[PDB]
Amino acid sequence: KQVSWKLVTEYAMETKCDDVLLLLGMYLEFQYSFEMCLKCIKKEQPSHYKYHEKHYANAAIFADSKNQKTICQQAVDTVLAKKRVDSLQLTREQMLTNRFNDLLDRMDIMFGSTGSADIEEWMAGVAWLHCLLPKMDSVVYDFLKCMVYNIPKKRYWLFKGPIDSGKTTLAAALLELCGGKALNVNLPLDRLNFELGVAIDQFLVVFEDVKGTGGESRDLPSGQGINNLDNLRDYLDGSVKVNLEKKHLNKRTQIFPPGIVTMNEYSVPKTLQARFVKQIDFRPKDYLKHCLERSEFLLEKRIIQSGIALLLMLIWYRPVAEFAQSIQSRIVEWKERLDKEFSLSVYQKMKFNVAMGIGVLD
Amino acid sequence: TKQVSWKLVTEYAMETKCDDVLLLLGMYLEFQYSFEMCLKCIKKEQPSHYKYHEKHYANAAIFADSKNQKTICQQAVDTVLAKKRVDSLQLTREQMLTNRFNDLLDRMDIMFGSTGSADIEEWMAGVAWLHCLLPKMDSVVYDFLKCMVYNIPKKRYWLFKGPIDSGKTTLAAALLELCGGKALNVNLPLDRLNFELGVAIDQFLVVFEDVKGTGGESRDLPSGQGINNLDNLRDYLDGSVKVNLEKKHLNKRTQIFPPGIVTMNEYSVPKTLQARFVKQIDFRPKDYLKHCLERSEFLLEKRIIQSGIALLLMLIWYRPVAEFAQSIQSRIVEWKERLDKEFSLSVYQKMKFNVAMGIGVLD
Amino acid sequence: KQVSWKLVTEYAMETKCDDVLLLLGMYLEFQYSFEMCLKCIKKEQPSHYKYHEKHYANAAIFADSKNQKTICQQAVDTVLAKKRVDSLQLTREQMLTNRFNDLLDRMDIMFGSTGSADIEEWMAGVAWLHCLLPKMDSVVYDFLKCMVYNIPKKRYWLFKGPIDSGKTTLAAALLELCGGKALNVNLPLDRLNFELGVAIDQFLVVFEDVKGTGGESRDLPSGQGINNLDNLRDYLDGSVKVNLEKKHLNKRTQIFPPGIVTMNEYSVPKTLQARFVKQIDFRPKDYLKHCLERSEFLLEKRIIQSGIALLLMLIWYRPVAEFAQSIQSRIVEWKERLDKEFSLSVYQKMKFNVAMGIGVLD
Amino acid sequence: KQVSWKLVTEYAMETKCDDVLLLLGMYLEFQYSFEMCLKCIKKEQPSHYKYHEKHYANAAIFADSKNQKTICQQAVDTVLAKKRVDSLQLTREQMLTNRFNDLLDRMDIMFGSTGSADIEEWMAGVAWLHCLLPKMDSVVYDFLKCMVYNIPKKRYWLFKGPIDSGKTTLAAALLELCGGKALNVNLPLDRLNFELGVAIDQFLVVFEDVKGTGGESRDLPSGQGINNLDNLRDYLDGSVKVNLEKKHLNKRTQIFPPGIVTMNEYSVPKTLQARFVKQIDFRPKDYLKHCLERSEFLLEKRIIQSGIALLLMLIWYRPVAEFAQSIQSRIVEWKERLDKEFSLSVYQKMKFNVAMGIGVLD
Amino acid sequence: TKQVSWKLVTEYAMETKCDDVLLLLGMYLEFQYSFEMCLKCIKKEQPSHYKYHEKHYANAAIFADSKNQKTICQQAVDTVLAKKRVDSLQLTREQMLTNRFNDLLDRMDIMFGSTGSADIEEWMAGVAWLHCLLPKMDSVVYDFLKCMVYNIPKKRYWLFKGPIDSGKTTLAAALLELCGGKALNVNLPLDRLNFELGVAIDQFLVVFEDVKGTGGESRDLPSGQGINNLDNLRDYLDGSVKVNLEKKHLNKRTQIFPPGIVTMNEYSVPKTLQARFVKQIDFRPKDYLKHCLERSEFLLEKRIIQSGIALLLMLIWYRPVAEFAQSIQSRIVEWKERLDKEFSLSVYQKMKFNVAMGIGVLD
Ligand SMILES: Nc1ncnc2c1ncn2[C@@H]1O[C@H](COP(=O)(O)OP(=O)(O)O)[C@@H](O)[C@H]1O
Ligand SMILES: Nc1ncnc2c1ncn2[C@@H]1O[C@H](COP(=O)(O)OP(=O)(O)O)[C@@H](O)[C@H]1O
Ligand SMILES: Nc1ncnc2c1ncn2[C@@H]1O[C@H](COP(=O)(O)OP(=O)(O)O)[C@@H](O)[C@H]1O
Ligand SMILES: Nc1ncnc2c1ncn2[C@@H]1O[C@H](COP(=O)(O)OP(=O)(O)O)[C@@H](O)[C@H]1O
Ligand SMILES: Nc1ncnc2c1ncn2[C@@H]1O[C@H](COP(=O)(O)OP(=O)(O)O)[C@@H](O)[C@H]1O
Ligand SMILES: [Mg+2]
Ligand SMILES: [Mg+2]
Ligand SMILES: [Mg+2]
Ligand SMILES: [Mg+2]
Ligand SMILES: [Mg+2]
Ligand SMILES: [Zn+2]
Ligand SMILES: [Zn+2]
Ligand SMILES: [Zn+2]
Ligand SMILES: [Zn+2]
Ligand SMILES: [Zn+2]
Repeated sequence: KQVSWKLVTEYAMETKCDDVLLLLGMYLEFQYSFEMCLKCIKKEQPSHYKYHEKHYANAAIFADSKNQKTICQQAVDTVLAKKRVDSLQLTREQMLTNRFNDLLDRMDIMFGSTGSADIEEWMAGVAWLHCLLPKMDSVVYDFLKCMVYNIPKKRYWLFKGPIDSGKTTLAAALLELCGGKALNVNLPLDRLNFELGVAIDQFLVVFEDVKGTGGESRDLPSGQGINNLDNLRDYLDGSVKVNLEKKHLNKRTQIFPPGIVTMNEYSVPKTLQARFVKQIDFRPKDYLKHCLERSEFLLEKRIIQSGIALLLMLIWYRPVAEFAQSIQSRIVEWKERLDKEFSLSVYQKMKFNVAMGIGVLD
Repeated sequence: TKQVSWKLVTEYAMETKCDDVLLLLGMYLEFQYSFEMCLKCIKKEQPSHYKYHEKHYANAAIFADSKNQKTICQQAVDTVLAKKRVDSLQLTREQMLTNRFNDLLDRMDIMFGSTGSADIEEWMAGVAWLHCLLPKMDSVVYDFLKCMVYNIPKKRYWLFKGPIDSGKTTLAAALLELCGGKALNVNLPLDRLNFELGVAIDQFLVVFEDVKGTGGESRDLPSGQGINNLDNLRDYLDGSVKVNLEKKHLNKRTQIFPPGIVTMNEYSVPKTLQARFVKQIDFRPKDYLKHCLERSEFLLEKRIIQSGIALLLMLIWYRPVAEFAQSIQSRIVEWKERLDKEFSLSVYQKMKFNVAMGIGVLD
Repeated sequence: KQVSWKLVTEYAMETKCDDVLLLLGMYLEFQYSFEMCLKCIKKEQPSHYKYHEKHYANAAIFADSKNQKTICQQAVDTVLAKKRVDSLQLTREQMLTNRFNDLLDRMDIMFGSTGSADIEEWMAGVAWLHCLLPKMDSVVYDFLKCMVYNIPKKRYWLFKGPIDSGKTTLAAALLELCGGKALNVNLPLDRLNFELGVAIDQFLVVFEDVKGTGGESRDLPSGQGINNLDNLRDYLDGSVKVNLEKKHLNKRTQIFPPGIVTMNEYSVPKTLQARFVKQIDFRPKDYLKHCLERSEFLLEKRIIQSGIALLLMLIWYRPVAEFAQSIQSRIVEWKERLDKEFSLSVYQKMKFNVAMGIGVLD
Repeated sequence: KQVSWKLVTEYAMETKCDDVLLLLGMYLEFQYSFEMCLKCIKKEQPSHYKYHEKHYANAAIFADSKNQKTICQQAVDTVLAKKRVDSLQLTREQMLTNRFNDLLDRMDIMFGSTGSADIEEWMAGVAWLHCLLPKMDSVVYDFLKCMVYNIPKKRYWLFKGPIDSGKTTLAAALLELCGGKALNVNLPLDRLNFELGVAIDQFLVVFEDVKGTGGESRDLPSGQGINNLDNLRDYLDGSVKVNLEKKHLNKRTQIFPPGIVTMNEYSVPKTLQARFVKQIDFRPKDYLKHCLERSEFLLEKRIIQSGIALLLMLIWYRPVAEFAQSIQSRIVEWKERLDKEFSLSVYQKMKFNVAMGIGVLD
Repeated sequence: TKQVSWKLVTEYAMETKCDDVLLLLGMYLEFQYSFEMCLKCIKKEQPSHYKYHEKHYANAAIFADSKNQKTICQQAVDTVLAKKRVDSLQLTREQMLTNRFNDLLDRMDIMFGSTGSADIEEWMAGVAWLHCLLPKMDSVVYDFLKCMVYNIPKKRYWLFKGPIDSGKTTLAAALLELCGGKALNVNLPLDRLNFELGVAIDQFLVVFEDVKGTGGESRDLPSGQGINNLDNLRDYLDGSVKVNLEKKHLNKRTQIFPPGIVTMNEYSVPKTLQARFVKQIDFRPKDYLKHCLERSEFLLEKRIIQSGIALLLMLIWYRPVAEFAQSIQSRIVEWKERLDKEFSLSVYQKMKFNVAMGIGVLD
């Protein structure tokens, strides 16, 4: 007779949907018969086939409702409220553990019968990424600890090196593995605020491609990013809280999230250099390039820049004791799933091919 | 019974001082589920949750089906904001600070309780480190509090000065948490300062963080307008007459600027600005302080040395019960006794000794 | 079971509340039982104790309402509406008289059995202020008459003198005595017009610390204030209405308010100097300083900066016939209370201690 | 039982009230007993005493209404709608005739038993203004015709002369006699739009005190007004319609209203000079100044800058045949009222005193 | 019957093409009063009033007491705007122009009727003056209309060029009223042009008024970016591909830029811009035109020579009924007959003679 707003809210929650139009579009697909639904039989989208049958009755009524968007907004607000709560109550590690569980759910599907991803091509991604930097898995592990501990004046890493050396690649994968936002600090000192406002409630922040002015005789463009960065000392330090706002849509005082800054070997003042407790230098590697040429899927399926590849790397290299206790049982299941499909020699072989500059799957 | 009680939601909001509509909505929705089979209540994770779930369960169940959830929460939050407005205008500075203290104490009863996740020993170690940061640290804090409460004209600002990494921000941040207030950056262009100053509206105290100035910049010290800007805010700092504070294209309020702190490196302070401070505290780097921390990482990892709770523990351990407000003097006795049952003067003195040696407080 | 919106509006009008959140927070206090109300019995706030009993019934219901904020907004709108009508229909003298009755109501409490003010400390304030300038009570009275008559070209007084000579102290007291706003015109000629918008519907305005140029030699910061004032002739003179804009919207076309300009001794053009009907020179006095050092309470309690100190001075010095007929009986009452508290000799002694720089109450 | 929104609308209309808070404030004064209403007996405000009795019943109910502001907004919109209609349907002369009738209503009261204005002091204003410019009444008459005809490229007059020569005075009086808005064109080329938007629906526009840059060695300040004016050629010409908007609150395409530009003898390019079909040069006159010194009421009561003084001047000098036929009967009544109180010699005497530099009423 | 009919208000709005909510509200409120004792209806002042008062009286009386007046009018106006949107997308350019013409004709039936206040003789005098402004003026207008209607790529823009006061704006303004459209000023900074161009959205035609350019400025001709800006708008002027038009921080619509006119003084036109025009008409000052007007002030006072109605009268007097759209060819016959009954070829030729002599058209 009348639509259950609660049920729409429950769907948005289980789906973690915070987009009102997307929620509206998805729920409306449930108004059709679940009996011969091709979308459900073909198991195309989990966000659809796992919920159609259950929501069919409510959706049928929803389809006739005259307050559809209003119902969806309240659902989306409930999702936003839960993020609000988590942001204020969960420890930093729990936030991370939650993200890991969300990625593993995504992994269960892509590497499952729902069919889509070839777990072999992803481990090849792990091999390639493990040749981009020395002791790459330790680098990731240490980065995660630095992000969780969130120590004043010891929360930012600097990714520095020539173009095409892997800075954006690794930073993008870390951003997806942890959650967070990329920010452009090169903007003028009169809009750099609406930008910093995106950090609100964010676990981490990446200051992508910060352009300087020192040594611009090396084909290096001109930007204010560096100066506009050496003036955000209180933001980077994370000692005192800062006031952040994104338009009238949201405002909040808090310690600015920790993160990374990436730049193409410019000139870094000591006043800004002091803000970074670690600087990783990336270097172009002939073999990494040649490998990719013969391992096109890595780029075509955008595997090396994905957070799932980094999580897979942690599952393979890191001891179970290093993960949060609550998620350990699950990490064990994947370590076994990975050991079930890849012999050490088989994975080592992939690393070999990468170093040799040939196809990872050769 | 078939309709949500807005008044009950307002009561929860009021009890937890919730002035965030999204936070209220999310908190209340967690009460919709049975209280008998609640993981959150059995684990005693959040007081704001487990102390209220059972009582609000029936109402939350109804709230869960309501189609006006946001509107209900908005009125509840507006009530909390209205109360804050009344209190800011009618409570005495001393009462504001006292209520502030009762709240910190509640958080302490939990974090150091059976359901707590904090280790009282590591926090007392923070008090030890902090008591080595400055001479007679507990008097510095005590005197600062009286200064902020009395808010006497011309006697409202303290200058925190010294080299980088000497403790200026660590102490100011802990004081900001102990009394409440906002941190401001006045190292901006004159035609943008107005909005930063608006951040001080209704604040108990304000900290002008890392103010920089043109001069003596030979010490690798950057140039900044911070000093000049402050030197032009006499009426704000003195607090004799009210000033117009703006925020959101409108002077949201004309008031006595709050009292506070100014943290600053080793720049040259003009005479007309130096006159604005009733006290200047000098901070100095100390080998044992750095080395001690390296062996007591928990102090920084858990943000203990910059916590208002470390300072409150310090006052409870060092100051006479009589120096606290009458209303709370009882809780202070409660904490002084539990502090003595868990820490003999022997263990504390060694902690201070280890810090002085740069060993690692706890060992 | 129905809330009376009218009763909430009546409460707002009686306490002249035009702050929606304050009104809401105050009315909500009335929902609790009053018989044993300690706020009421210890008479802590007149805004509370004079109304709780009377509004308790309506408030109990109000507490059950789902439109609390909306009820309060209509109430606040009525208060704003009355001010609008009054600004357009009251005579300037009636406006001042209303202001005086409000200060007196506040004085009845302060110096009453439940007040927290010590009338002796406030009278000591009148003594200190009467030594700040020659014929002080005449200065204040002539100023009030100037502000009330609001005659074109004869509406602005210039307060000029060194730093710390009492310019702001007196300007602040007069602002409180008559009501109005202080304005900063040292801003760029750009964002200057939004500043003038602050003067909308104000009884008077004070251009605080107007800076110029050239005086930098005698150690005086530079600013545009002087220059800007020189270009605001039509605003200052008050012969023609001017267009004022506040909140990004032309709120009103009116005769700019009359007022004061305080300055730290810069050079003033003959054209600007012509905008002032009177100039008062403030001068530092060591005994005024020494007195304060031994009469701390005058600053700690902010007495010398208060509009109340000035009203008390007018009560003590001015003949009854100089006040508006309607408040005269109320003025006569305060004169009697003052004569009761202080003999001419007791007051003369205060003025003697000030002149001697020793402590007004010695 | 329930409030009549229609009746509130009728009041706002008869009162020409387009201010919601003012409307709210005024209507709420009608909720009180009309029997012993002091405001009505004292005949203080026409907007009140002429309507209290009639609205008493509706206002009493209004006082209890829960939608007060909403009711007032609809009333104000009705007033705005009527202006909208008139603006689009009335001829230019009818617009003027309507304004004249509104001023005469104002005059009937001020010069009537409601008591307030001394018609003798106002005619003295007519005398003074008639000595400010040669053939002043013809100047006004010709200006009105130019504003009504509104001929392309022949719609703007230039008021030019030294400071204190009468430019703002006459322009202010003409602005009130016709209706219209004063605009500041000195603003930067990035806000000069929100300003021009105030002209929408306006009968006339005055570009008050336009500052140039030519000859700034004569103590003449610096401004962009002149250039920002020589770029509004299409606005001044009024040949093609222009797009005007005042924030999101209103927008409209139309021919920019005709008007006046006033400036203190700067340098006027021929590219801008061509826009003015007439330029009136104002000159300081010793006797005008001395007269005012001995005729303080003229300035104190702001009579010489009022549109009512100019209307009185037209009633005295202009033949009835020159006014719109519909208003002629009324102009005759005032010509007789004026001839009833002032002999030609009596008025001539006033003009004499002005020329002699003595009190107009001597 | 006790409730307002929104549909009836929408119908009135639709009948009068009222897309202004305030204008609709005010117009409708005038119908609330009795139609039997209506001064406005008895004086036949406004067709939009007297043609509808009686019919809407009953509904307006109810509307007058409604508490949702603005909401009702808004839906009625939204309907008129929706119709305009449909027509802009589905009517042919020829139909748009025809509807435009029927509207001008209605205004003409009234202004020159018994209830009218206009004098047909003075307006015909305007046609006479205008026919002396340019050679074969009626063909210039006729050809321009076909060009605007066909809207053929590369053949959409006419250049109006000549000294100041030669008739460029007078003609363009009359053409703007005859076909509808907006006037634009492109003499702005490149970083502000985008918004001006947005004014052209949905317009039938556009006139780039008084475009100025750097060069030959010796002729006392100011410098301007108008020329350079146009020279950089090839794709807009050509009308082969759609362009993105922005208005209100969003490309409200991607469309073929409208065709139109460019008025311009005697500046130097680059080759790449000159190529953008299919026709250039030269305007020249004429003594008799100026002197004629001085003796026929009514032409300027009533704005007759710059009126679309003067041009419509010109087409009706000079062009063969066959050159008009079929749908209206009947009304054109209606006007050609009344024009011949009021004006013999003798009176008209003298008018043109007087203009040529600079006497004063009508005498
Ligand atoms: N270390 C490397 N050596 C050779 N090629 C690389 C290396 N890192 C990345 N690439 C290739 O070059 C591209 C550069 O990617 P990116 O990480 O965005 O570079 P940058 O360091 O400029 O951010 C990648 O998409 C990848 O295909
Ligand atoms: N007196 C000190 N001597 C040595 N190290 C210190 C001292 N005070 C603080 N530190 C360490 O250096 C960091 C500097 O902290 P902070 O108080 O913010 O410095 P600053 O004085 O520049 O504001 C702290 O996080 C702490 O780990
Ligand atoms: N004439 C004076 N002589 C000595 N001290 C004064 C005098 N006037 C005020 N003071 C003291 O100095 C402070 C200066 O106040 P203020 O009126 O703001 O000075 P300014 O003239 O700069 O506006 C006062 O609070 C008071 O303590
Ligand atoms: N022609 C004049 N001769 C002498 N004094 C005048 C004259 N015109 C105006 N005044 C006086 O000087 C003031 C100047 O007024 P105003 O019209 O604003 O001058 P401006 O020409 O600068 O706009 C008036 O208020 C009036 O008292
Ligand atoms: N060809 C002409 N010769 C003489 N005067 C003219 C001519 N055309 C128009 N005029 C007069 O000069 C004014 C100039 O009008 P307009 O068409 O806007 O000029 P422009 O060619 O500069 O755009 C007209 O209002 C009219 O009274
Ligand atoms: Mg990159
Ligand atoms: Mg610091
Ligand atoms: Mg001062
Ligand atoms: Mg002037
Ligand atoms: Mg032109
Ligand atoms: Zn399905
Ligand atoms: Zn629970
Ligand atoms: Zn009470
Ligand atoms: Zn009355
Ligand atoms: Zn009618």
